[PDB]
Amino acid sequence: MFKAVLFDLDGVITDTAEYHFRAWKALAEEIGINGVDRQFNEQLKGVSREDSLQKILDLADKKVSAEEFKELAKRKNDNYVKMIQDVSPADVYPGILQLLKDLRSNKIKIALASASKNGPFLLERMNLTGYFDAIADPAEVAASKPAPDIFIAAAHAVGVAPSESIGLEDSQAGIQAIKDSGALPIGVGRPEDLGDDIVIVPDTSHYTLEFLKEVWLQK
Ligand SMILES: [Mg+2]
Repeated sequence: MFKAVLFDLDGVITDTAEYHFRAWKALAEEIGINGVDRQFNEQLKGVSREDSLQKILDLADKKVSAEEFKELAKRKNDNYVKMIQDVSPADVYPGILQLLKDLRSNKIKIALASASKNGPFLLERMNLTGYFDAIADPAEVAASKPAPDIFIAAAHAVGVAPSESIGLEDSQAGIQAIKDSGALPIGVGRPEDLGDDIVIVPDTSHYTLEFLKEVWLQK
């Protein structure tokens, strides 16, 4: 059987998309840039903090120093961290808590493979820390997704090779990172975004222990 499951956070366990949006909108209002509405915010999902800020500045052809750029990015992050104080167990995606319970009762290892600097905090707020055997520290990896580094670290941290593991992801870059690690990917989303050479489910309610076992069998 597989010996471990390697979880992304955003888009698999939960999301904090409403909070990132309110933070960028508040920042744009403060500095007087029109146009940061829900539809525009779709261009910021999956994009780095610094690329997101540049896209906002480009709405007004605005030019800033390195020091001003750093301060704006810090203000947005400060507001984002204040707002995620209200994350709770209600924010866990459908199916995820049952999957965690079933993996733990079958002695299958569980690891977080997320780029979030707030990963341990968010798991504590959702009451999930007791299910996790390890959290890969994104500060200690050399390269981000689609590089495999974070998935290799997550598997190693629970004492397995990536070839013994399943990885769960909602992004094309994450799926590529899983493939290149040697783990088996199962995506959540649609093949237009994720590829059509991997198994995909439409939402997280479909991630059950029996479905993972069927996928591993067919491989
Ligand atoms: Mg994700």
